[PDB]
Amino acid sequence: ELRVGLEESELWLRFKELTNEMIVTKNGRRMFPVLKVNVSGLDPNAMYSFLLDFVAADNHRWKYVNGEWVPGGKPEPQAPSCVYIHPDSPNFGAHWMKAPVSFSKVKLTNKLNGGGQIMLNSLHKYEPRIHIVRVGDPQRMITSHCFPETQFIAVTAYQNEEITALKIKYN
Ligand SMILES: Nc1cccc(OCc2ccccc2)c1
Repeated sequence: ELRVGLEESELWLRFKELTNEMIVTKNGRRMFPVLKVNVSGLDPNAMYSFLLDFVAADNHRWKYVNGEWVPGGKPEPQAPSCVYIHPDSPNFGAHWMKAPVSFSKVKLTNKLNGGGQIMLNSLHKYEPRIHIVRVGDPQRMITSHCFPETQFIAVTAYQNEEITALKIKYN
């Protein structure tokens, strides 16, 4: 069976218990923690690309009020479709399965300023999603995988000082 497992799930859960936050900037900011997954059950002989996108979690935005995240208003129109292609793509099943797949270079932004960045709306919640795309396939068969442990709110600045401290502790 195809199995995609989240790496460092206990680390993600430490951030999720606080409500995770990722900084967005004009020029784009890398994530901490980094999304990394282990993969088994691909065809080692076949070629695949790995894609990452971010799914909006809510029909509303969020606000940090008195140390609590609470619903913060109606949402902005959805961010444009942004897909990140894992730079090892395309590659053999054997390549993807031999070591965890790390999305360490993806950049989150709040301005369409190019550079293969992901545009996100500030104070909106997102959930990372990985797609495995088989190459040379007439059926164009693509598997998707959500990681609920990795949900976060996009912010221009950290709201929760416990998140600021965690980011420094573990990074
Ligand atoms: N791509 C793939 C390869 C081998 C087994 C496989 O499991 C069948 C399946 C699992 C989960 C959702 C839908 C279908 C999927």
